[PDB]
Amino acid sequence: QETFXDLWKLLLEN
Amino acid sequence: LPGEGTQVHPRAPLLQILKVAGAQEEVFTVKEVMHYLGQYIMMKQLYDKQRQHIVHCHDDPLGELLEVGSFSVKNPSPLYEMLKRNLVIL
Repeated sequence: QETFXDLWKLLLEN
Repeated sequence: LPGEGTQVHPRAPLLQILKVAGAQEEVFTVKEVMHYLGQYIMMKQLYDKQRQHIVHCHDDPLGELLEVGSFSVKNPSPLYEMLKRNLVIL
């Protein structure tokens, strides 16, 4: 149920 | 791809996508490029509405740069490969 915005922020910061 | 801090200049097709997402600069860090790419995908609602780690970029200028019809945020290699083709390191 995770949103795109949360998923991309995880990618961005990783 | 360069690390944190290193400055890059996007080639015109990528710069245009970033400008759509609200970018006003011409020189970026890679993280800033990723910020505006996420903004673009979000604003244009290219993510799959039910499985939101999937991005459907076919029939969009972003897909012409990525060279794929869809990708997974959890399998970001097509994104990184696109950035290597479309960022000039300063």
